[PDB]
Formats: sequence, C-alpha cells, structure tokens
Amino acid sequence: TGSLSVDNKKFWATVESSEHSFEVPIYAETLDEALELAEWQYVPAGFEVTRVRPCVAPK
Amino acid sequence: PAILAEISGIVSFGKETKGKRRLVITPVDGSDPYEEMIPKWRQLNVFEGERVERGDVISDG
Repeated sequence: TGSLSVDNKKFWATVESSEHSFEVPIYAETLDEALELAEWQYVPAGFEVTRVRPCVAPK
Repeated sequence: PAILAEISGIVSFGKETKGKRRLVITPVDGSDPYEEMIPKWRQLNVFEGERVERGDVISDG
C-alpha cells in the first residue's frame, strides 16, 4: 500500500491530522530506515508526525 | 530512555519536516545502530556531532 518493508522490530510513530490524532507502527529493517519512512512516508499523505518511539528490545 | 543516548557515540541531527529533529546516533560502543525522530520541543540529549555515552547524558530512564 506504500512503503513498510518488514516487522523485524516494532517502531512507533504517533501521527496527527487536521483534527484526528493516532499512533501507527512503522515497518522497516533498519532503525534509520524506519526513521526515514516514519516522516518521509507519512508527510506526503498530508499526515504530520507528532512523535516516535522505537521499541527494539534485543531478542 | 529519557534525555539520553541509547548508545554511546556521536549523536547527530538531520532533516525535520516541520518542528522535529532527526536523531541519528553514530555508535562507538559497538555496531548497534539507533536512530529515531525526537521532536525539537523535546529537551534533547545534546547537540549534533556530539560525543555521549549510553544512558549517561542529561537524564536516565
């Protein structure tokens, strides 16, 4: 549907719209990779990211 | 984490679409990449290109 590679690690990104505000996981392989997508994937869709929190927790 | 670097190394900043801050830390403690998007309103660990240690910077959590 747009970006989102894999879910080896769960990254959290809370996004805010004109009124609505929600949280959505980011799916990528690398940290920076997800960091890119969290902003770069959501911002062209009119969604403005508010804050993120990567949840790696070594397996 | 709180107001710290999850890994020791050189923490640097990158593009921010609006009022954010790209947190890209360059680990010296090991080959363990750690990057996130911390907003600019957040009291950051330190400035970009700065050397810090895992957890030890401003506030541990």
